[PDB]
Amino acid sequence: LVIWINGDKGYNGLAEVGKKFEKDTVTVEHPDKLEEKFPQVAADIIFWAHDRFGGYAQSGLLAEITPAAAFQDKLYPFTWDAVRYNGKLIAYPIAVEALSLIYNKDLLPNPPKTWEEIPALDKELKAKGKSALMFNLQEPYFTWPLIAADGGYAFKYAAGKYDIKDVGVDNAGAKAGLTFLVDLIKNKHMNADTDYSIAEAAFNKGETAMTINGPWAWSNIDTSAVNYGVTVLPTFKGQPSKPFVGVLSAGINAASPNKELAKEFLENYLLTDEGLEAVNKDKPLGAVALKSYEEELAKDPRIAATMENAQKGEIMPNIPQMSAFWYAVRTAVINAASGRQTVDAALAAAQTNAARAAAMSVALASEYQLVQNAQLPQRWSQSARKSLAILEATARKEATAQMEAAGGSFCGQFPVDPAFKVLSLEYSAPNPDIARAIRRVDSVPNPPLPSHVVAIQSTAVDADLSLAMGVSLTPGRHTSYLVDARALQQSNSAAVAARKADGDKWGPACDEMFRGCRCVTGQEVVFYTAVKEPASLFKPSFDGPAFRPSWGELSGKATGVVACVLQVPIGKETDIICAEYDNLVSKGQFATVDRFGGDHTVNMTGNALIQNDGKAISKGYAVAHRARVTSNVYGKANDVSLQRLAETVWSVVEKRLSFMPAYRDLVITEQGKPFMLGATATNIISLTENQGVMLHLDTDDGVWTIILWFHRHSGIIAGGEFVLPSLGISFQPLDFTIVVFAANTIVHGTRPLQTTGKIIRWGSSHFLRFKDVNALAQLGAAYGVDELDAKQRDQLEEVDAANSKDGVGAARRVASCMAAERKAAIEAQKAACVRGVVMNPCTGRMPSLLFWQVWRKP
DNA sequence: CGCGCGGGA
DNA sequence: CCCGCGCG
Ligand SMILES: O=C1O[C@H]([C@@H](O)CO)C(O)=C1O
Ligand SMILES: [Fe+2]
Repeated sequence: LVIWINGDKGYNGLAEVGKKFEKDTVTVEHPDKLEEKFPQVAADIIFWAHDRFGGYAQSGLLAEITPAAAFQDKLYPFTWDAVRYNGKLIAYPIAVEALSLIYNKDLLPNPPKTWEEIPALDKELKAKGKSALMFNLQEPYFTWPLIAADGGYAFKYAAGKYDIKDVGVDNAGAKAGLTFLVDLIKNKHMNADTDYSIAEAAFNKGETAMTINGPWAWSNIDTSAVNYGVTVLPTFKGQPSKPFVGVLSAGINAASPNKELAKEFLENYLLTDEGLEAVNKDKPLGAVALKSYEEELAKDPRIAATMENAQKGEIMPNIPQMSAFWYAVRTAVINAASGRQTVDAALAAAQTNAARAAAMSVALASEYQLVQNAQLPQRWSQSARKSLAILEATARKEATAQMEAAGGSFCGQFPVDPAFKVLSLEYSAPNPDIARAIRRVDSVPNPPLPSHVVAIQSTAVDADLSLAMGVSLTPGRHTSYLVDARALQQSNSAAVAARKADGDKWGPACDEMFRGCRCVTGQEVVFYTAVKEPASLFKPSFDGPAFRPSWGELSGKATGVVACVLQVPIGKETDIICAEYDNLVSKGQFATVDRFGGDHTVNMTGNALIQNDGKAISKGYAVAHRARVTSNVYGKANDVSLQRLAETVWSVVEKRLSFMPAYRDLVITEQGKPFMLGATATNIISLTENQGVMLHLDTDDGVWTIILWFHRHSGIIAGGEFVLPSLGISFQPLDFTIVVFAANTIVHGTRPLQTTGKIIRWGSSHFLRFKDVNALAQLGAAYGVDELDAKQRDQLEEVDAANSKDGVGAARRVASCMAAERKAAIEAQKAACVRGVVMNPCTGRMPSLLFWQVWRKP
């Protein structure tokens, strides 16, 4: 029973209830952004507003609650309606919150019962130098109660489901309400500038007679000198104003052992007057869903008003398409306050757009399911498998005779012997080409493979997986592995634990996992994970088409490619890649940053969009933007350089991994292609110089990431191993080692290194950072793709002029103003569902893996 | 090159 | 708050 709750609630009082529970037969925590973390991380009770829980129910991450009908009598009926998705109770209600009318008793002993009285009161109070009303007009959450009083709704509700095609923005009731709000602004009774902080400051300072706020504000008003009351929201045209109602709710996740135990704790250890009172003592709960305790609290007039307005209002829809509703209505109110549209114009356009975006979002969810379940172009067959197995077994004989003749196995000039683990190694730089791995210096006996990872012995199995997964490693000279998926997830967590435990660095616990990693230096390998058919981390569709594997242990499982290590023979391609890194470094095109605190120093290039730079309106880091304008030879030179670097590396990988192009084609949108680096799935490229990196999962990158290494100057490197602790392996990069791995789902790092001589190990990742490609596809939509270079040229000149006239603080004013315009442009395209990549709508990230292949052997 | 300013949130 | 940016 580990219960999550938001940090700003009463956790210590809940801990009291849980102590009183643990006795008769637990740990409450406050993780940052719980509402984003819980959606990704479920694969435990959770305390959060019901509106997210509807999305968790479409996501199946919440246990159906089965409360007794006598228990359901203990709480209010509308609270249970807030937690029932598709006719199934998704959680237990706790608290009820909604906006109320807050008023200063010394200016206003009798607050107005109707909105229509307010204009008359403002006249009088303006004569005294004060005002009738000040509330946040910037967010529709606050303005909607007035708008919807006379009719008008978000999405129509019937049969326990919201019709996303039936929006109520344009209804006559909504038109009258928005009209009354704008009339108040025109007569200077309110000013369309008024935000949360302004209105809060003006009320708590006695400068206005009323504001509109929820219970969170009560705590702040209590510190002021204001004698205030809290009452029902004014009626509009004799109608109750309808504030949205949020029910703080406790839910149980479908990935939980303790389900009937947790159900017992919630029913008769917290949802009691004793338990809710202990929490209310810690932090104020507001109104309560339990009828017994709500009658106690409502003795407080402020609490009675909160439940009053909550019952007079509408329960906030728990569907994700409410985001569309919110963006369209936010724009309608803003425009109709600033006279940028008529009330009737702004509500008509918001009705249209909100319904449009709700439609596209449901369409996008179904398109995403096809992405996740997509299959590689079928090249597997039993005949193909057999003929490929003959070719592989033959290449194994050819490779064995080549090893007898040469006296050992070799990667470039480096002696490969998997009996030894290479702890330090020497590189020679005989000439101006890349430094070459020549000698193993320090070693230990090579630790065995961990029990969850198996080397595939059969050439037939090697062929099965090669054809079905789109992997063709160097024939006769590779090792394929199979990793159980449950144990892979266990070990990923064990590795993150060790890193945390060490102080977010390489320390003893990370070193302990490393000591049991097996060396695959010099080797070319692929690790396939296998998912047993349920009868969590990864999401294979077991309804997909099934192949008959030759090995029975695959039957009833799905396979996917989590990691592959390549050894690139030095030649034309390594010359091209290394030359581009040298060109970009020499030309000052890398943006030096610190990563993971001060874990390491990385250099970045590629098609970033650093929104933090306000003048940034085109692809590239800020040096790139400048180079296109200031060059006196060719403005696109660095872009040609970046495209060739990404395409040469991509091509090298593609030859061995035929699924990579398939993945690129599957996840990059038409709108995203111009902002990828050439015809690859790479938009950002890193570069490290002799850096270790701590063990981590990359969360906001693509499905598969590429890392490559190369060397300059002679010397000796100790440490610097690349480690994949959940696959139970590590390796020293040699002449030109590349790893392609699923970084969303595979913990990885790089041990610290110590060097002798001038030797430099250059590490570089080629990855897909989806935020930059999405924002750039959005900028392209709003302004035109080919117009961004011209806009970026104008913004650089405008800022440089400002600096050279009025000082740097003028220049900063200009940059911040450009950021707001860029931001608004992006937000509009974002609201129209413009994306550069396809993303999981549930997780807000790219899928965990792709191209799952189901195997069955009847 | 250390450090303030800065954006999205 | 983080695989930026530009100023002293
Ligand atoms: O461990 C790592 O090494 C590379 C680094 O050399 C380039 O950034 C990187 O991406 C890490 O995840
Ligand atoms: Fe990484």
